[PDB]
Amino acid sequence: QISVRGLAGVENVTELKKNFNRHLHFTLVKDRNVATPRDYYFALAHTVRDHLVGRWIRTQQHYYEKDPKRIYYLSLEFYMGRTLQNTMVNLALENACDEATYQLGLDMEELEEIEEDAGLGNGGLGRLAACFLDSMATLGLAAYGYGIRYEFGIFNQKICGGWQMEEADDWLRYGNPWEKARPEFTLPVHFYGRVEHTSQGAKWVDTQVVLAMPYDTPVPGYRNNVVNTMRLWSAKAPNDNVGGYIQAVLDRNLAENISRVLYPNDNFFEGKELRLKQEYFVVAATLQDIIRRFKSSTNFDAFPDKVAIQLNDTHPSLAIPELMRVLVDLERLDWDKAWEVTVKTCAYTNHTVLPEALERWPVHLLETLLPRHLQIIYEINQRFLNRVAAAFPGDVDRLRRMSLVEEGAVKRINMAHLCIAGSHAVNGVARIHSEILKKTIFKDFYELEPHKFQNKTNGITPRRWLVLCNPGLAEIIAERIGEEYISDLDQLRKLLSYVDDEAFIRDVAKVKQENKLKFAAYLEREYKVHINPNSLFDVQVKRIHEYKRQLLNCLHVITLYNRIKKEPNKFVVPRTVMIGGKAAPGYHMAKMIIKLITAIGDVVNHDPVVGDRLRVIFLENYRVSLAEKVIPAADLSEQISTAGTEASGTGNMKFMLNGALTIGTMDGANVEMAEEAGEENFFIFGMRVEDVDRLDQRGYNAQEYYDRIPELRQIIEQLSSGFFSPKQPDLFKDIVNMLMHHDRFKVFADYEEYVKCQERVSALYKNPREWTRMVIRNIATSGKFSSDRTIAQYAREIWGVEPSRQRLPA
Amino acid sequence: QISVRGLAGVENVTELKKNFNRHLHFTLVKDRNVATPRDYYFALAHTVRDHLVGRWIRTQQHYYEKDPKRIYYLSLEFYMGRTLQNTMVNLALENACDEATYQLGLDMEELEEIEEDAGLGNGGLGRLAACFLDSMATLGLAAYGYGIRYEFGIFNQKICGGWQMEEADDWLRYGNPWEKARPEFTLPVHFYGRVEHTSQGAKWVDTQVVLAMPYDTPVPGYRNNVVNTMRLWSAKAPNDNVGGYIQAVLDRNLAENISRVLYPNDNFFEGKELRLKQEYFVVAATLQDIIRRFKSSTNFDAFPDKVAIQLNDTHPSLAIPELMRVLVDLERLDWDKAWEVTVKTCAYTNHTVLPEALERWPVHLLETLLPRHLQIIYEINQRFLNRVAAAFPGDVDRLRRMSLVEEGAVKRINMAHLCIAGSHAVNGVARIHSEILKKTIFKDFYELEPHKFQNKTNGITPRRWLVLCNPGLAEIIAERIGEEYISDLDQLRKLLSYVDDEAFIRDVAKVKQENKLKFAAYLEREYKVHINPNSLFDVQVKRIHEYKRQLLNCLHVITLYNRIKKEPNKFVVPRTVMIGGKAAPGYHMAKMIIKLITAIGDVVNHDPVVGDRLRVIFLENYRVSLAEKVIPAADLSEQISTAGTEASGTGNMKFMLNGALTIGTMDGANVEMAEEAGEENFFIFGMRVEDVDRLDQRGYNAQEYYDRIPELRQIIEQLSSGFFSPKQPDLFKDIVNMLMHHDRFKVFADYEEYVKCQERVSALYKNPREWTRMVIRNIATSGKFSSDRTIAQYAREIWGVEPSRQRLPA
Ligand SMILES: O=C(NC(=O)c1ccc(C(F)(F)F)cc1)N[C@@H]1O[C@H](CO)[C@@H](O)[C@H](O)[C@H]1O
Ligand SMILES: O=C(NC(=O)c1ccc(C(F)(F)F)cc1)N[C@@H]1O[C@H](CO)[C@@H](O)[C@H](O)[C@H]1O
Ligand SMILES: *Cc1c(COP(=O)(O)O)cnc(C)c1O
Ligand SMILES: *Cc1c(COP(=O)(O)O)cnc(C)c1O
Repeated sequence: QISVRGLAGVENVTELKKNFNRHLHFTLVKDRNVATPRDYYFALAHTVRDHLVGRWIRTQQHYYEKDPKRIYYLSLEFYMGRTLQNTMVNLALENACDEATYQLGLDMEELEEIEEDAGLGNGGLGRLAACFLDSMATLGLAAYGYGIRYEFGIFNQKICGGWQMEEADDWLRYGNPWEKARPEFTLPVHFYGRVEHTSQGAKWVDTQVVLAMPYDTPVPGYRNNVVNTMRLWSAKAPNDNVGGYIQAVLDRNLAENISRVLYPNDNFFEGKELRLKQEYFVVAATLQDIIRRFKSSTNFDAFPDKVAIQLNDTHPSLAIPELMRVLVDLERLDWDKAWEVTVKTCAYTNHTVLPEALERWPVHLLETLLPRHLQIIYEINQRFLNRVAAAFPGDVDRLRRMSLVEEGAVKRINMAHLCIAGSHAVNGVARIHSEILKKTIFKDFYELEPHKFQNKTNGITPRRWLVLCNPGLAEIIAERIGEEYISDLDQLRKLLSYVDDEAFIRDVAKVKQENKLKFAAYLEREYKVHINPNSLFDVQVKRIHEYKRQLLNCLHVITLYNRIKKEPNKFVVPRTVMIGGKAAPGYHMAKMIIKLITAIGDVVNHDPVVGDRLRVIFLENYRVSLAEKVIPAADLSEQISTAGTEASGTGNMKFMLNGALTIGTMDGANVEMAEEAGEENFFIFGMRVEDVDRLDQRGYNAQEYYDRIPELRQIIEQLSSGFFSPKQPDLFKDIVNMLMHHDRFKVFADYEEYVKCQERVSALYKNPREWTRMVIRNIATSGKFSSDRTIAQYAREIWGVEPSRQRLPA
Repeated sequence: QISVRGLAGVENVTELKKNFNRHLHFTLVKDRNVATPRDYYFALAHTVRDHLVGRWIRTQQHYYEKDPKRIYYLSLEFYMGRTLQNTMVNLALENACDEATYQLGLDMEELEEIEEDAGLGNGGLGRLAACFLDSMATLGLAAYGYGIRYEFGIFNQKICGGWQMEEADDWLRYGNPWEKARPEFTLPVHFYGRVEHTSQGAKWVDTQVVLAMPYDTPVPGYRNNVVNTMRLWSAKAPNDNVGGYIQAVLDRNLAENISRVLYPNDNFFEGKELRLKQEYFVVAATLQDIIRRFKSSTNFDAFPDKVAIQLNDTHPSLAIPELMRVLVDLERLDWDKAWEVTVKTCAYTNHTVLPEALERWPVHLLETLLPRHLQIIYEINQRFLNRVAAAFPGDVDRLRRMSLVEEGAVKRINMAHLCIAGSHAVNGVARIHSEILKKTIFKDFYELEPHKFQNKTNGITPRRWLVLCNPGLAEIIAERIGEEYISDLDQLRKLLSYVDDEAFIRDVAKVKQENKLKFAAYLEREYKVHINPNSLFDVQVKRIHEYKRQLLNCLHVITLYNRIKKEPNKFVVPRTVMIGGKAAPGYHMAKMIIKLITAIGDVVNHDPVVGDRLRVIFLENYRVSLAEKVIPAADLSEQISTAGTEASGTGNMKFMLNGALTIGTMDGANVEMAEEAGEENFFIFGMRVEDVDRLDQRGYNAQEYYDRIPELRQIIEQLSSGFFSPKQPDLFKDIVNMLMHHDRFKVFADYEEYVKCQERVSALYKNPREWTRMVIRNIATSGKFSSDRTIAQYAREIWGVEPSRQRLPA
């Protein structure tokens, strides 16, 4: 049908059909008479998987022969989504599979909807790991993703009576055709025990053993025949009265609970023992793999020349003392040499400045679980503080501020301080964020070691986030400038010479309309909700947090409703306001915000005077596969976090690539997005970082805003009095109290400018031609935000390896 | 190489090799450079599995079209062993696969040793189910085996310091290529709750739900293109604060524990709740399948014409009140009609008369777990006792004896009484056993309903237990009489005309020698123990129980040793005494017996005066795959249970088919074996059932035997004084105490006749030609003990269906 989806050659189509029928028969053990759509999905999945295998085997044998420097990306989260379409796109098989399935009387799009998301992440940090894997394979790097194979990923979100309900994400129920179990490569991981000192040094003894069993998933590069590996570890118990015998077998569950479930708290660090076991589990098994592969190339001097370890946040920070443990205790290297190797091997990426989200492990947990690692950490700390003392003599408060050990009621280890000390590079994820790190929370460390601190602005993969989810747009771009932009997104700048092209303007607006019609039909078929496709699609999708200010969006929505009720016969630009995202199970305020959104919808969606001029919809179960649908349909992207709080954002970049305009604060990557497109082509409002700081010095008083803004007062009175909850009048008292007395994120302070800026958005939407010309200006300058650019920067500036677009032989 | 293993045609060999290489590449994702023997096993397994699929699909569609009466064999145990060689044998593929693997430079026998046993049973009852599945497929019956997919089967037995140690049988670790998960056919099972009475009848409400997920395994008939199904259920939890959320996900283990592990107690019934859940779980899911399949053929009058349910012991006895529950509560049939259907549908097989092994469930367990089923049982009991009262008016003690409810400290339900009441047929498993049922424990029931009581003498499959494990013997038989005996074992009688054939005599003895050499080499390679292959192989293999009298064997062994020590320079027939078997984890006395056997070995095997004239070996980890090795190597089969205690035995039949002579009591199937071969061709000794009864009336006094038999006194003194345990002199005090004061099985009473009979064995072994002629007389008359005969009897006399040797098209 469309050119970017590849060739549908006579021979390839014939061969795909027969392999499909073979898998249906031999693999699934079904006949065409009883086969269901799920059976057909699996036969297709297995057929496509076959095409990966040859390339997967030859890629890995190529690395064994050439022995390049290996990149190990360690993360507790890989938010992968679906694999089938991504694999087809990267193998240039999409049109051929489309034709093959059509000739067998099937709709491939229907089959695609059957695949479960691999929801092994919470949000931006987890999705970043996934985009990074895609770009690393596309750039020909010898890269491995290492993590945990959770049996249960992020919970499925149901909305009952306006409230979030959580249910288990049993994503492995029907099996995973993409993974290959490697039980032969199982490795032991040690817990608890005690430290024994001998003539020869320290020994970690009397431990409990848990086995780590690897599962390998292929990661295909974009049309370069490169297939890398994501290796995820699964926890297994070792094999060593009737009631007693039975109970001993049932108690094996205790060991295997390690890999059972992803922790869904992305707002607040919790010092839970099971989470600590998960973190050590991934780290210990991974490092054994790394060392084995290194030894099969004695001389650890060359270790940093052959190995790079990237820590995705502090979650795998135990890699630092674990590498020291192995090098000192097992390989018998002297402390100083082991330390030199460790520092040159590891690099650390920070994703937030919010103190409640930073890992600080109680010393007593580490003492019990990992007694040797605690000894190593104390020793790291002493040697590090000796360096600080020598550089800043007499500065006693610097010593207590920079310590890896935090004093107080409970002693804690600061994992961020450990990461900076043990890494040769530390990066933030957007320019403004990396600057904030140097000026505020890591200032002392930057003064000691300025060379360590870098920026690496985040990116997204244009394969999943354009070609896959928005083929219509990918195709009209390809018509003008060809197909090379898919792996070189900077080429999109060539679209600027089409900003006054009447044909192109019409086509861009046509693609958006088609996307909006398709998504409008999705909402009716799967959720039974009616929307006007001619309205402006106003979309905020992301995890529910106070800092992301879904509440500010809520206040605007209520303002629009109140204005309509006041002047019903006045014209307003029609809007569909869509808000979606999951709240962490323990986050009471985030759960209240979801209830508020649905409550507003209940009032607004059923007011006859409003009509089809305003609709408020909460998008249920937001996840990667839902993002692929809603983002191409969006007109307006809401990126409205308090300045200084969102490290980067990546959702912002997805919307920019797909033809939405952005309303946002000067926060995270928004700053660089506005810089690339031009401030005149963005809807920027609100306090800058400097304004927030000024307000903090003075003291933020929300009452001031309530007193001086009549429209804001009305909303607060409506919330308090029970306008949005007639049967439970005080339902939203917690929200009002927080806004009025304890708002860390200054919602009221940005309200006026936000509302005014929203009026400017509506004004431009009234002029379709100029809206679309601004859109073209955005798409055309979104090239910087490809993860290929991001990964090339990591490779050159951190890992010390050169990227390559050279094809491997088929 | 040999004819019974099929053709190795040019085209078939070529096709097997390429499919092997395809699976290695696409299925296992390996290259020839890193592949291990395990990889090669899996590629072969997958290649052979492909040949089953077409036949499996066409067999099951054939049943849907023709709609024959369906046989459902319900068992908590299926002791399957290995599947690869069995499948090759039944598909006539063994020589072709042998050639194909040889040409790829591999040894197929080495690959076969890699497969794990499916050890989903304890012993004879579990192995009977497996043999039965094989015969049902071979006889073309529309049969289904239904059970539980245990994650952990019977424990692996290790011997440490002479003591049994148990370790988890993690048989699924590397995956099971034979099974196909059917997550789409998952069914709900209900537990706990309460009973509500409505105008419309009873309702079972407020239940906890556990999901039953089926796994299907193919069961191929012998060269008839029939492939039946064994369906095993796996337990799954349904999908519906951070600490709380995490804990709720981890608590899913509670539901899934149902299918975690096989209960290894085969000696003593234990009323454990988890075992009860297992029993209901298999029954409830199976009956839903049965009914669905029946409805997809409204009129339950025809139910017994289309369905037979066979209960393997009382373990699935809950099928009776569950069928009533469904028919009365859900389908709204009147009680009397539902009862008529149930009785005509179900049949019950008993496997023991020992009262401690009979299931008697505490009423309070059933009340909590299955409140509706208890109501139904009480109602069954009342109506049944009304019938007894009418038939035997005024006989009040008969009423209390026949009741399904047993009175006492704790009220219990007698599951055997439930089974007899709700079944149209009840059978024992050997003629003497079925007679004992009618005369003793079920006498009252036989007086009420004589027509219900039958015999069905057990059998073994000649495929696994001759062709597979003893190809050498199968081939020399085939040379004389052809290949038809494999599915018509009665044809072995034709071998009687070769009893004076000098060529045949030499060949039979040659096959045995080769088997003994092969097994002697197995013991050195895998266990590092030295044996003389010229010695008489004296073998007792079976689960360790007091009734099976491994202790009597022990007393003989010690007698031989003492006699040698007394007259060292006298000639004795050299013997290797092999004893093997697992003890139930809580069975202290059985564990002591294992320790005794190893302790005797420690003394006997290291006595210089003994030399190679006597060796005592405990065979570790006895299981189906070990039976396939040791049985073909045996000269003497020990079947020495106290008369009236072993219901049938099946190991006895395996030894007879494979060229061992039998020393045994007139117990179980031994009686019929002796009848078939002629008593002159068996070594029969000891008390008959009548003699045991006489002794019980008088009172068994072990001291009498101790006083009057000097050789027995010496052994008891040796045991007591610490001859076999110098560092722990009183180690065996429990054994001595039991033998002297509390021996239920009268070990001393059979000692003299046993020892004398053993001398007669040794005398005949001195004459190789006459030994072999007696062996030929045994093999030639073992035809009755084929499970094809057994299953044809069930089919004709219980299930009401005709067997068929007609081939299905390929
Ligand atoms: O997603 C994020 N964190 C988590 O999910 C998370 C997980 C665990 C915790 C814990 F420690 F357990 F409490 C805290 C936060 N972070 C996001 O990373 C993105 C990629 O750089 C970036 O664009 C976003 O600005 C950033 O907020
Ligand atoms: O193997 C047997 N039982 C068990 O394994 C068993 C299982 C559970 C229990 C329980 F209830 F849990 F305690 C008791 C016994 N039985 C055997 O069946 C054979 C086949 O008919 C027969 O040849 C043997 O004579 C017979 O002993
Ligand atoms: C991109 C993405 C995110 C991250 O969005 P932000 O707006 O940067 O928080 C979270 N969840 C999913 C499913 C995503 O695709
Ligand atoms: C045949 C068999 C049994 C049954 O043997 P009996 O002597 O009848 O108790 C037990 N275990 C295995 C592995 C068998 O093959």
